[PDB]
Amino acid sequence: MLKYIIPTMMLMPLTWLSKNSMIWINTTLHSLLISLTSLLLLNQFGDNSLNFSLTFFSDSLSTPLLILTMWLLPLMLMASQHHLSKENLARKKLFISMLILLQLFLIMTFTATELIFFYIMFEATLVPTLIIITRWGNQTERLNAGLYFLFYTLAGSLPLLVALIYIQNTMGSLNFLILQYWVQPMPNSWSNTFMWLACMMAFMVKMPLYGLHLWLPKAHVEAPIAGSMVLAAILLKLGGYGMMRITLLLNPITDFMAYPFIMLSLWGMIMTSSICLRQTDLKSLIAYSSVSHMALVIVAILIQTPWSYMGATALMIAHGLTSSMLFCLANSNYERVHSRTMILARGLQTLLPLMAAWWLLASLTNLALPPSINLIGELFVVMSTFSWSNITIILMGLNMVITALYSLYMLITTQRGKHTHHINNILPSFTRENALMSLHMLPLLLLSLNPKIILGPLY
Amino acid sequence: GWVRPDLGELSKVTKVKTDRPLPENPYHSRARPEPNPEVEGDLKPARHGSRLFFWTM
Repeated sequence: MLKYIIPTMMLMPLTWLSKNSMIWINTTLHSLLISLTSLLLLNQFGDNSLNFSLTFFSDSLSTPLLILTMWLLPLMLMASQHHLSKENLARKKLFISMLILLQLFLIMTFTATELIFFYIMFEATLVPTLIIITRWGNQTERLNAGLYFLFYTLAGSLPLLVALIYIQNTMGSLNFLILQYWVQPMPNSWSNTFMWLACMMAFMVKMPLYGLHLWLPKAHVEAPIAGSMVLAAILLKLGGYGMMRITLLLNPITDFMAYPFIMLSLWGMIMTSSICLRQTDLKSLIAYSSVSHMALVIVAILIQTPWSYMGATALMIAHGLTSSMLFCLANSNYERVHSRTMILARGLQTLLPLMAAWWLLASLTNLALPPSINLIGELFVVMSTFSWSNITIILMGLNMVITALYSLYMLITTQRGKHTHHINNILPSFTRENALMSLHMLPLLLLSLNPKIILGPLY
Repeated sequence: GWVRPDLGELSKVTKVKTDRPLPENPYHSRARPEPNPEVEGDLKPARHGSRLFFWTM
C-alpha cells in the first residue's frame, strides 16, 4: 500500500513548487496518473484477501472505495478551479494541499487492518474537510454548519474509541484478521448493550441515521463544490465501511439490538424523501436524497444477509457517483445564475441542450433505472429485506414512487417550461463542465457492464 | 601508694577480659523478611518492538 501513499504525499511538492499558471494542469495530470495506477488493487482471490504487510490490507470491499476516491480527486480539481480563479496563489495551493491531505487520509483509512489506526485516520479526515467547509464556503452559515458537523461526529465517536480500547484490552488484539479468527459471541447483558451502542453510534451519525442527520443539509449546502463531492461520495461510504467492519464482533446481540434503528431508517427514508417533494433548495434536495439512500444502506447492513451486503456495496458506489454528478450540475447552475434556489432559473433545455441531456441521464440514474448499478443495489436490498419480513416491501415500494416523484420533479423545474425572462447571463456550456459530467457518468454506465468488481467481498 | 591519674588517663578506652559470653541477639530481633529475587541474564531486544497498538517497532 506504499505504492499509493508515497505518490499522494509527493503530490504536495508537486503543487507547492509549480508555477502560478500550471498548478491545475500538473495536479490534474498526476492525480489522473494515480487513478490509473489504482487499478492494480483488483488482484482479489475467492478465498483470501490481499494482504500487503502487518499494517495494510485490502479485500474486495475496500477496493471499489479506493478506486472511487483516487478517481474522484481529479474531478474535484477540475471542478473547483473556477470559483478560485481570482483567488491568491498561496490560498489556491493551500486548498489543493487540503484536498491532497484528505485523499491521503482516506486511502490509508480504507486499508488499515488494525482498528485503532482506522479510527485515527477516520478522525484525521475531519480536519481538512472542516477547514475547506469553513474557509471556502460562501455564506454566513458555513461556521454553524462546520460546528454542527464536527461536534456530531466527535460526540458520536468518542465512545467508539473507548470501546475499541476495551476490545484491545479484552481480546488482546485489534487486527482484523486475528479478530476474524478469535471472535467470541457476545452474551445478553447491559454491558454488551452499551458495547453495541458505543460501537454503532459513530457510524450511525456518519451514515447519517434519521434523527442524527441534522448536520447533512447544512454541511452539504454551505460547502464548496469539492467539499460537496467528498461529503457525498466518500465519507458517508467511509461510515458504511466502518459499520461493515465492526458488525463482525457484535454477534448475536445485533439480532435484536438492531430492531429500533432499522425502524428509524425504514420510516426515515420515507420522511426525508417526502422532504424532497417540498424543498425550495436544490442542494438541500440532493442532501436529503443522500439521507434516504444511506438509510436504505443502513437497513441493508443491519439485517446482515449476503445479498444485502452486496447490495450495500453496489449502492454505496453508485450513490457516490450519482450524488457527485448531481452536485456538479447544481454547482454549474449556481455559477451561472448566482443563486441556489430551484425556481429562479427555469426552462434551461431551450438554452443548454447538452447539459439538459446530462441532467436527464443523472436523474435517470438517481431513480434506479435498470440496468444501472443503482438499481442493482436497490434491488438486492429489496430482496434481502423481503426475506427479513414481508410488510417491508410496502416501505420499499412507496419509496420507489417518491424517489421518482422528486427526481423527475428536479428534472422539470430546472429544465422544462418557459424560461425566466429577466435572466440573460446564461452562457453556453464550457468544455470543462461537459468533460466533468462525462468523467462522472461514463464510469457508471461502464460499471453497469461488469458489476462483479463492486459486489463486495462475499460475491 | 596511690597515684593520681593525669589528664586524659581516666578518659581512655580500655579492654576487659570477662567470662560471660557475647549475646548473639541483644535486640531480640526476629527473622528478617526474604528479599526479592534480583535481575539476571543478558538483555535481549524486545519481541516485535513496542507492541503498542499498530506500531511495528
